[PDB]
Amino acid sequence: HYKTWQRNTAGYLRTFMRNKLPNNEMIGYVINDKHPKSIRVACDRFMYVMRYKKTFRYTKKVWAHDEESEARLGDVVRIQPLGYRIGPWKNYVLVRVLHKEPR
Amino acid sequence: LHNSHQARVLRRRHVYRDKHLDHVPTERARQLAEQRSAFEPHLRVKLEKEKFLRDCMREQENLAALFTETEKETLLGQTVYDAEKGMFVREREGVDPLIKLHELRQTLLSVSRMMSMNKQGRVYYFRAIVAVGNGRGLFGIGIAFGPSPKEARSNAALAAIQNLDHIDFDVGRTLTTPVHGSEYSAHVKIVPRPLGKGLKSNLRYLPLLYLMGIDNCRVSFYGPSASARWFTRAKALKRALEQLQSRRTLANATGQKYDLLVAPGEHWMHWPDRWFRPISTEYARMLERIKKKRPPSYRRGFRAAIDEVIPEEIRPEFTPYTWKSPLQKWAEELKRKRLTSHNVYETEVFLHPPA
RNA sequence: AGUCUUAAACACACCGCUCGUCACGUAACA
RNA sequence: GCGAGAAGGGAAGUGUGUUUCAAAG
RNA sequence: UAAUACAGGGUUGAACUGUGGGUUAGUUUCAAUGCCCAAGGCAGAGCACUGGAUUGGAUACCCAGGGAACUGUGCUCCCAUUAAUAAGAAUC
RNA sequence: GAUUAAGCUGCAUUACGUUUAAACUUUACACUGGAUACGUUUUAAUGUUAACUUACUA
RNA sequence: ACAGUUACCGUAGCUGUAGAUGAAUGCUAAUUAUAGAGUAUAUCUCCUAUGACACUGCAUAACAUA
RNA sequence: UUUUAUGAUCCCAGGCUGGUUUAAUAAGUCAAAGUUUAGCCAGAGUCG
RNA sequence: UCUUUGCCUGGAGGUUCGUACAGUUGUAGGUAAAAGGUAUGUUAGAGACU
RNA sequence: AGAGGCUUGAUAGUACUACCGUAAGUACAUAAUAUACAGUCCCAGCAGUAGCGGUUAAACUAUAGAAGAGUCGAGUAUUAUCCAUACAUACCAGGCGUAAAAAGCGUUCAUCCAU
RNA sequence: AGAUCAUCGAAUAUAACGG
RNA sequence: UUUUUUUUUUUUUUUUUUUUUUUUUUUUUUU
RNA sequence: GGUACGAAGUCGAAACAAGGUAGUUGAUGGUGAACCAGUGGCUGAACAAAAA
Repeated sequence: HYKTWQRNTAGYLRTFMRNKLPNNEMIGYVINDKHPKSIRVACDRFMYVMRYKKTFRYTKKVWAHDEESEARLGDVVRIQPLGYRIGPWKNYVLVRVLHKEPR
Repeated sequence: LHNSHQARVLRRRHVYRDKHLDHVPTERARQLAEQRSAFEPHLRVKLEKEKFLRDCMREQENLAALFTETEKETLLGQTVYDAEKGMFVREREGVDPLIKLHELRQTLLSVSRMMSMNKQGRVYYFRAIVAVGNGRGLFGIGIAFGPSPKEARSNAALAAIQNLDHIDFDVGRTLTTPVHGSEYSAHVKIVPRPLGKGLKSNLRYLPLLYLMGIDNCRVSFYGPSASARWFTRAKALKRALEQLQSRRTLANATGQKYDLLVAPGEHWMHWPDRWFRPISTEYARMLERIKKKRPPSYRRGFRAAIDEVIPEEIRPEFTPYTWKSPLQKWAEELKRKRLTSHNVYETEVFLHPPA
């Protein structure tokens, strides 16, 4: 939790903007594409510390869904959240693929 | 910043970063360009010009200033009055007589005691640290030793006078930035104060502040020493604290930019041309420049009628007019007569009745 | 015997300084 | 016919809460 | 630490390459002396051990004998822990 | 015999332990339930007791 | 925010002193009648009361036209 | 096939937030890593 | 002047694959000075000389 | 003293929001002191890291010891509690020669850093 | 509906699925 | 125990690199 | 068994400075008490110490 005066500093606002995306979108790279029509997207987030005034990074691995199964391992993609639960692990939907690794 | 795996697979502009193919202006690159222009005009150097007439034809002139026999043949052949006290005082005693001793102040810091061992017993000698400096623009610290506390104080003060150093203080009594100071554990942070507020410091050290000539400041000692005594390290903190101060006149000379205060307007930078506009003009040569200069056809100055002003006594306040009220005329008449009196008005009387 | 050089955990400065076993008494981790 | 736990600390750690948005039974 | 065989490192010359890097666990080799085990022996040395000295009241100081310990592809890093008390970049 | 099967997660008295652990009102300005109505009414409200560990006060 | 710790000099570590008063205790004062804010404050044992009488409405067809 | 030092398996205890003035050229424009007092959200079921 | 690894908080102290593996500075009875050092003095069966 | 609790050996700068030398309880009445003195004498005690007490030190007891020299006041003071005042709880704002602190020497994983 | 450091008690770590 | 002579066995740092010579090129305020 | 504090008695002369014939340390052996013998490492090492 952040105090009222902690929500107006440039350090916190800058971190917020980086994390914040349209439709709560995220950026990550796929690390597992073994199961059919399934890909695990590894997203990286950021956080601010009001004590030492330094920002660190922590990975957030999540599961996604692909229709055409165009994405492959080691390919940065875009994910979008959803207001339901489908499958045991599936919690995201693909939109597009930015980069493609050769084979 | 944040050179993560994801950032490294997106910031690469190209598969190869050919740095050797970069175009950077080097020294040899420009040298070759100039040489290529010269068709088959090279680097050349010049030696110093040594002329004998520079000093041969000038040294003789300096001789005329000392050719007199009374200034060349010779080479190549204790009290001061103090009128309000009226007592003899040692003048020189290893002290510059030119410097006035009736304008400085001293402040006793501490009187430490030491111990010395000898073949028989122990020997003790006292010491003191006395800081002497004018309270306008001067400061100094002296240290010495003596057999007794009274003698130690006098000896310590002697060194302070001989080691007087100038400071860089603002004319306006307003520092620029707060200075900080260190020697081992110590920290002496001087917090400036607004103009017209006065000094604010420890009462014990209050006199010290005054002696420094610093106005509108908050001097605080942040743990002068965390071990042993705290008087010796403290001595050197002052020295390397006031040297860092800078005034307007200093920064402006090198900064060549607007460095003015808030109250005054362009006091140090404004330099009216007092040798071009107010140039003298005589009536014998004025007629010649009338037919050569541009004729006067302009309208931008109304208050342009003044000459040599002669001191004259006037009384604008006591000036009867046709529009003043009857009461004002009466009131001014009595007041005017009181100031012109030279028998009662310009006198001092102790008792009320003429006793 | 009087100086010089070096060392020092002493500076009431070698009648200095300082350690260990055993004997008696008071206590906390039992 | 209508109102009434207006005296509740027993459960839970990645939860309870906070923040950003949305909601024409 | 002369000769010979195997394979490293450093200095200089040419070619090639065209940002290849600094630090480093849930990691991996080596590492004086001592001890267990094992292999051992016929030299030079010596802890323990009755083998010739003590005192101004107690001793290993000064000789000699003396079956442990001294070459390991092993078990193995406790220390005063192997070329200063920083592994890198910039100012000469 | 006809359905004859009663005492709290609440409140109060007494007692033990701990350096310390709360009972005195014409309880009627409000909020709120009910209702056709400022037509009714209710301790969760309000006002007083206090070893002052605070404001104000010729 | 400053002093003290052999009567020389870096570290390190102590005593008094500031504010916040959301416990207890000692001494002395009930001294006009315009005296206050917060979980209204914690653990355990015995006994008694509650539970059919709780607020409101007969507009719950009432008191009913010279 | 899946998690795993960016703490996977796993034992005990703690429920989250707001509260206006507030001195000092630390003159805060929100009291500056973390301090509270009327308050918000939230707190399973049972007459067999 | 800048990047990253590791480590310490005055001095000081502990019961009388299962006898295995892993792991360890810290919950005291007590204390107010341990200690680096420039200089002086003193001691020295420690070196030299009027 | 309309009225009580503290201190009476040294040490401590005794609080800060307006004013910031731009002015009187200014003078007479109206000027004094407590490092004078009394009791015990390593015994009885006080106190704060440092301490005092033997022959009498403003340090122990005592104020008809004198209309107590001082700070608060209808309260005062002791203990206790916390982010315990720059003992910096160390980005602001402390270290790794001798003093408490750099792993015996080296190649690699992740993170951070780089032109 | 999305995002949203964990801390103390000194410490002792690889576990669950299919051939 | 000394001297002399003629072939056994264990073991392998005495001789052999140097005025610390780069802007001297680096070690920590004060006593 | 071992450790803390107070008082203080006996038995010894280990550290200081080359007298204990240098002295701390890693792993062993031994001895009523200073601790002692051997190997490795260090200086926190004293004395002595070159021409043709």
